[PDB]
Amino acid sequence: DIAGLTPCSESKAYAKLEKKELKTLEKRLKQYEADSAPAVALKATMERTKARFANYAKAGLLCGNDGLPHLIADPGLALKYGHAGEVFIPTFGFLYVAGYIGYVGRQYLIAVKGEAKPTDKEIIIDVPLATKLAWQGAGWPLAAVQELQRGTLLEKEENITVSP
Amino acid sequence: AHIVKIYDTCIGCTQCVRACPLDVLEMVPWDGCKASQMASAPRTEDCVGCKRCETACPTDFLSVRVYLGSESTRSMGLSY
Amino acid sequence: AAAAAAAAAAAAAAAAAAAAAAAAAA
Amino acid sequence: VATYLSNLPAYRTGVAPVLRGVEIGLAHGFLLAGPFIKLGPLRNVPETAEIAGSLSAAGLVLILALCLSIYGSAQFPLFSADGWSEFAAGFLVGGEAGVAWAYVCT
Amino acid sequence: MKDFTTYLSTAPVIATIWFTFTAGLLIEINRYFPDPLVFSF
Amino acid sequence: WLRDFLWAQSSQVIQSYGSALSAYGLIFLGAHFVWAFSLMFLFSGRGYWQELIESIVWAHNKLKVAPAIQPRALSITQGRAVGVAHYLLGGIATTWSFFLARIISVG
Amino acid sequence: KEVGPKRGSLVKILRPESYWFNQVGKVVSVDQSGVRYPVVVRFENQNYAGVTTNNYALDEVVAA
Amino acid sequence: KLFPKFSQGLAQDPTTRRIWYGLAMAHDFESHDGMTEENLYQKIFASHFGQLSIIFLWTSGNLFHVAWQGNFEQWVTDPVHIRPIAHAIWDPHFGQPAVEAFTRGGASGPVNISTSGVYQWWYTIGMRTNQDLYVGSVFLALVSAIFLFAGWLHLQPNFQPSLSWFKDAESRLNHHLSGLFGVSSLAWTGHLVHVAIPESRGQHVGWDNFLSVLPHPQGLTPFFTGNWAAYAQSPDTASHVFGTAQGSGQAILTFLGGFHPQTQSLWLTDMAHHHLAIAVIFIVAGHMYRTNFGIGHRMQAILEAHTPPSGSLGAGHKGLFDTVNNSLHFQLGLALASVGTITSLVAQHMYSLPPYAFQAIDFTTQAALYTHHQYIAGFIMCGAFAHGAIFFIRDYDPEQNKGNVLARMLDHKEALISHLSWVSLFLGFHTLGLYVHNDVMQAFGTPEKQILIEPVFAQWIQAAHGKALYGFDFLLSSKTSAAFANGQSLWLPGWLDAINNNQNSLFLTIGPGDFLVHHAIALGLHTTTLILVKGALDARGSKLMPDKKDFGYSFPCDGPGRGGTCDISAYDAFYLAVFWMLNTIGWVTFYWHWKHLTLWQGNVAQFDESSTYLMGWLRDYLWLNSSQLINGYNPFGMNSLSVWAWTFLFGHLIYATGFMFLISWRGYWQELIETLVWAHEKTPLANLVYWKDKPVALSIVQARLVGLAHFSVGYIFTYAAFLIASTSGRF
Amino acid sequence: SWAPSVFVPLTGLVLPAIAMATLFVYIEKEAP
Amino acid sequence: IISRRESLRALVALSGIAAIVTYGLKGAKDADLPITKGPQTTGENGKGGSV
Ligand code: CLA
Ligand code: CLA
Ligand code: CLA
Ligand SMILES: CC1=C(/C=C/C(C)=C/C=C/C(C)=C/C=C/C=C(C)/C=C/C=C(C)/C=C/C2=C(C)CCCC2(C)C)C(C)(C)CCC1
Ligand SMILES: CC1=C(/C=C/C(C)=C/C=C/C(C)=C\C=C\C=C(C)\C=C\C=C(C)\C=C\C2=C(C)CCCC2(C)C)C(C)(C)CCC1
Ligand SMILES: CC1=C(C/C=C(\C)CCC[C@H](C)CCC[C@H](C)CCCC(C)C)C(=O)c2ccccc2C1=O
Repeated sequence: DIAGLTPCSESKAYAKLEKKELKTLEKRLKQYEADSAPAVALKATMERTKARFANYAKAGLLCGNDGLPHLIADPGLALKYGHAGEVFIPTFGFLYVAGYIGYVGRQYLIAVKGEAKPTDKEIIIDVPLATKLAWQGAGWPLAAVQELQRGTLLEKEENITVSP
Repeated sequence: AHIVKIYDTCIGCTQCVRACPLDVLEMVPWDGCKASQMASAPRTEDCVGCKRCETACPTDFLSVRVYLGSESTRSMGLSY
Repeated sequence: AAAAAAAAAAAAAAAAAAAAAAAAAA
Repeated sequence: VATYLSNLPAYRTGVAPVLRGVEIGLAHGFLLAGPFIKLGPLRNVPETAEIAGSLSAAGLVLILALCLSIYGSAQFPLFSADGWSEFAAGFLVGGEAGVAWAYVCT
Repeated sequence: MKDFTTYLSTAPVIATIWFTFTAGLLIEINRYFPDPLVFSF
Repeated sequence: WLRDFLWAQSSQVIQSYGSALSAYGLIFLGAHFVWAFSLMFLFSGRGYWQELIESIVWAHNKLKVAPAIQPRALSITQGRAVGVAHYLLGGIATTWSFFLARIISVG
Repeated sequence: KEVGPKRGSLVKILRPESYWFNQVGKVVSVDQSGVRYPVVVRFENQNYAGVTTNNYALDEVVAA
Repeated sequence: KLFPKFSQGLAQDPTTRRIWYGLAMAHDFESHDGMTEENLYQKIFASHFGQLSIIFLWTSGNLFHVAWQGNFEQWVTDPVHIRPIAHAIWDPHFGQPAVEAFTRGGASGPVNISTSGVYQWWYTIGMRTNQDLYVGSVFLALVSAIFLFAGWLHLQPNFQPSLSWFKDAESRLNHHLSGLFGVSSLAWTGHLVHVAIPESRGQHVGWDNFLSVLPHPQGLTPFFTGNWAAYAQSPDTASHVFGTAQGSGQAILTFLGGFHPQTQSLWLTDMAHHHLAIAVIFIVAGHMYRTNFGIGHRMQAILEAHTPPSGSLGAGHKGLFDTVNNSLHFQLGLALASVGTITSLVAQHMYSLPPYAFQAIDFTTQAALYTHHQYIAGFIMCGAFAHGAIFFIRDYDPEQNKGNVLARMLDHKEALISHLSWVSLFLGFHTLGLYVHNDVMQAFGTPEKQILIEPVFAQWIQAAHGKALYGFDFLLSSKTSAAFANGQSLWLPGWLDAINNNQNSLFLTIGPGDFLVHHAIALGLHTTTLILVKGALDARGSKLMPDKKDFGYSFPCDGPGRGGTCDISAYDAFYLAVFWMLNTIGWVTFYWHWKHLTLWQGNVAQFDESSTYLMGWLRDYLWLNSSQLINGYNPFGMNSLSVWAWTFLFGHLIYATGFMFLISWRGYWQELIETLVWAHEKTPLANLVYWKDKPVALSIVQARLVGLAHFSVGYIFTYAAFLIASTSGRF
Repeated sequence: SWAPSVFVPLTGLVLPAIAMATLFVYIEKEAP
Repeated sequence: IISRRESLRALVALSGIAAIVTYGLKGAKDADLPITKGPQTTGENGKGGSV
């Protein structure tokens, strides 16, 4: 109960919709023998389903008027009420991987311009070079903020313009 | 009558004249290049403005330049 | 036709002033 | 056909433009009444089927007669400011006659 | 076969190997971790 | 054709979720997307998109991630060829998923 | 004397309407005559016409 | 040879584009032959009389057809169940089932139900009888003839204004703020207090007895003494009946807030104190600028002197005044920016705060009046950037604008466009990606795996305005706060009763379907500005074409050279945005209509379940609500929706005709016409006929405009047919 | 009362046809 | 009757006069124009469903 909401372990339309889905799976399950793999598959679907509802209520996800897990994307309402795993943890779990791919792709382009013809090595990726920058870019925020302090991250007004 | 005006960045490689499908362009002497020649447009009455000249100029920020003006029966390319 | 003819007889004097406007401007 | 094109009044140069528009007027006179008199909005009224369709078709002739005179003031021994005005006159008088000639032919 | 390894190191071939890597990694994780809507512990 | 064909028979592709025909409901929205995606290519032209690339090569020049294979907008005939290819792919796969989600259920 | 830079030096283009404005290339030759635009510069960055070279004047052209 | 009297370069054109460009650059006064700047301003000034004389003839037309063919005197007595009438129908193409299916509203012949809602506006400003509407029609028809004659006389050489009369930005802005805005609103409170307040209390104040009826029982005595609360003593009660004296009340300037209980409209009394208050402020703000009397502010010393130190904004606003006063496209671009935002502000504040009686009960009126002033706002806002892009070509002077804030815009112009291109790309990735994620979770039968982010940052605002549905207990939902306790007699209890009513459109309750669509609106706002600000900034040149300013605003291309330059001009950069504009306003109006349909039907959960994923937009709003629209005519019969059924297919037809001018381009068509010229010049007996203007295909820039017009007209007529007939079909 | 059966064929058949004509003959005037 | 341009311009315009000023009253056929009829049975109901 943060913004008119309720815990999904406490709401009833959530549990009503769980019983709605398991009803649809079981009336689909009835057409098969109890040994048959079209019934082994559906009972494995249920145990993935029933554990999914158990795990969403375990994490304390917020339901509402429709009985669905609602997310809270604000720190200070997720840090305070124990919901940083909804948005506030994957907003840095993403931005680690995002700037990682950016930094590896940056370092591959920076370390290819001092060559004979760098356009050839954007077709033919230097795999012993590219994987070497791939592994060693794992501390990229530790390397970027040191490059941020110099002035070597931002190229100056050598950049190309039209008519300022 | 389209407005074709060329500029001093011409080098006189006369690729605009060979590309002009309407004989708008011709080559006049001019000392500001090694080839001693610069184009001229004495026949802009006949120009359609199809800009095959400035597809062919090598110089950066094209030396020949076509300004689409008011269209007569020769500028619209009409057999009728 | 009370207000029809009264507006028409008003439009007569309005057109006569329009003949004054159509000359005094040029 | 070089024989047949020298017959019909568009190419008869040796005729006055009044009689030229008169024959063109009646020829398109009792013919364009056909679709209105048969399959217009009054097919299924067996008294107005020949009245209103012919009266509409005479309205279409009136439109085409204006449509001719509009062309003569636009474009300019028929191709003249006067020969065309005699041509559109004969089309109006010849066309209204032919639409009445269509209603006669009942 | 050095020329054959250049072909394996072109742009679309590394793209279709790395995308089978990255999808195939996320497919195996989403098998052994069924339906991660929220970061649990 | 609007009522009795495209609206009455579309009621097996639009409410087919939760069933095996729900993949046809996705591509029905999927190809409605790709069809309309083509109109970005069929309407617009290159000399817009080349100038927009220059404005974002600028921000890639500024952060030293300027590529060596230089970004250009798609060619005139190419942006048309991309356009009719996404028009046909988005157009046909709409009718594909409309037909099959209809006729598998009611037939 | 020999006006312009040397035969193969690096250079920076300052013509604001050129495609290689604020951009670095190599001088290939400087014509020693009364030509308006003697300095011939070759680039790796090809333009929108695929032409990698252009003539420039003495004053639109700065070293390094 | 004679028709483009303004452009002799078009008069020498032997082709048929002479007709098309005689029409389309006839109001491009800056490019006519022999046009001077004194001749420029006089034709603009007379044309504004031409726009005003049309508007008042238009409004007098609305007053006439309502007074004659409408049922306003019948609608006054029962304003809920009786449907309004726009104008009666005489279409002789009708059939007898199409006469009796359009007779409705208790009328005699066929009629149109007015969805413009000018009855609710007229009923609350005091109109009660048809004789009061004919007088208003004859009045505006006189006033429209005044502005026709004024635009004629202010072109006559005795009465032509001087060139310095127009550039007096001091005296205009001093007169339009104080007189045109202040005195007008002061006079409108004069219409409210004298006439429109006592007409709701059941007291006829006409032109015969307005000099006999006191508006207030102790009138003009509190104004001259000072106790102005005497004007708010006995207001309209909570059991008032609009149009009668039953529980009437006697106050004239009350300050309540919230709504009238019957009409669910704004109170008439605080609308009187509203237009009185801003009338005082506009008159006071209308004594600011130095015209002729030695006091006031000079505009030439407020712009230039606001330059921040340490080079924050270049040279400040130095030198802008001669580039605003001399340039018209800068003045037009500001005005279309201002009016285009306070056209949305009209639309955003009339569904939530309906100002006219028995509005937000007539639902089709509410649907039309919101959607109208959103597309009207959409077109005006993209023209602000259009005439902003014409400014940089036709009017911009870099020597005049050395280092000001306007040139720093062109200086860092790639930082503007690339940061817009990041915001537009981030929103489009992560709004579409969430809907596709939700759509797949609906397709796999598991709605619990959806991404449903609760709109915290807006629910925090609604709770701060007094919505205790969410329980943030922050400011006005907080009963022990300060702002709650500073206004319990001032303006709050009407306002707080009006939000927490669940059945009005005042701060609707929002869920994650409203999270996703406001970001989609934010996508559509940031992308439409991306196209337009790029069209403004790169109007003078790019690296692809560094002399775009030499061609002008509206040119086709610069050839196939340099890789190909289709759609390079700033006109062609403006026109792409109209597609992304109609998309964006299409997204705001889909969301407005469907949240209001589910509100007015009652199934308010049918939105919030289905708005979270894009199939529910399709199979619950477009599929479900077009059931009675497309059944307007069928082989069983037809009903009152057939005129909106026909237009709904008519709108799809113009729309798809727009793709013909957009996908097919000019040169397929010019070759096709060359065969038609041959087949005309060789056909016997049709060689009698020959053209004057040579048939050529429509030019490249024209094909943009003609195709965008067919795109946009068919867009508007489609949705307006769906909007009117889905609302009024079930209502 | 007889108005909507008269003004509509004027404005819709007759007065546009005058504007179809006069605003066409004006188009192809040869300028003196 | 008419043979020049401006005589034909008058006759077409006057024939357009003579049809239309009659078409409003005498020329509205009983079977052609159902608007020029009497008020038939019903139709004046609400817009349906709800309000
Ligand atoms: C006090 C004297 C005075 C007054 C009353 C006016 C009045 C006017 N001038 Mg003006 N003028 C004056 C002095 C004055 N002028 C002087 C001294 C100069 C010379 C320096 C000028 C120079 C000048 C020019 C050059 C032009 C005008 C124009 C206009 C017209 C404005 C257009 C319009 O109707 O929009 C008025 C707009 C509104 C009323 C809407 C805005 C109001 C609010 C903020 C919007 C939201 C509330 C809205 C009203 C609610 C609507 C509800 C309901 C009505 C639907 C208007 C008639 C223009 C015109 O049309 O020419 C005649 C024009 O081109 N004037
Ligand atoms: C205050 C309003 C205002 C004013 C005065 C102007 C004034 C001007 N604009 Mg501008 N403009 C405006 C608003 C305004 N605009 C808005 C809101 C937009 C965005 C939609 C634009 C977009 C715009 C562009 C893109 C251009 C102009 C141009 C011009 C200039 C030439 C006028 C012209 O071409 O008219 C002639 C107009 C027409 C012939 C109308 C064309 C057809 C339109 C689309 C109407 C079609 C409606 C359709 C027929 C509906 C019927 C359907 C049927 C089924 C019922 C002139 C200075 C041009 C210019 O200055 O060139 C450099 C130019 O290129 N304007
Ligand atoms: C439905 C049609 C549609 C769509 C999707 C777009 C999308 C876009 N337009 Mg638009 N546009 C359209 C119609 C459309 N337009 C039309 C009709 C016009 C008129 C000609 C325009 C005119 C226009 C202009 C003028 C501009 C845009 C811009 C943009 C971009 C906005 C940024 C954004 O949201 O990025 C998000 C994009 C997406 C979410 C689409 C990507 C889809 C997925 C994520 C890609 C990966 C999926 C999958 C792996 C690929 C499969 C391929 C293969 C492997 C089989 C984006 C690409 C602007 C721009 O470039 O901004 C950056 C811009 O300036 N457009
Ligand atoms: C291109 C260009 C142009 C144009 C531009 C434009 C078009 C613009 C627009 C703009 C806009 C469109 C803007 C907007 C703005 C807005 C704003 C800025 C807002 C603000 C807000 C506020 C401030 C609020 C406050 C508040 C709140 C918070 C709530 C409550 C109340 C209050 C008041 C408290 C021109 C022409 C100049 C020319 C040059 C260039
Ligand atoms: C907490 C949070 C939030 C909020 C946020 C915010 C508010 C932010 C702000 C932000 C900002 C205000 C930002 C700014 C920025 C700026 C800039 C300027 C940036 C930049 C970047 C860069 C520059 C990078 C680069 C790079 C590198 C270095 C590495 C990687 C690659 C690349 C190259 C890309 C939310 C709730 C929403 C969600 C959750 C979380
Ligand atoms: C959008 C658009 C563009 C812009 C389209 C750009 C130039 C290309 C779209 C993206 C391309 C496909 C690059 C993306 C993939 C690359 C291979 C990079 C891959 C990197 C990772 C994704 C692996 C045009 O160039 C164009 C030209 C002519 C008419 C219309 C248009 C047009 O509508």
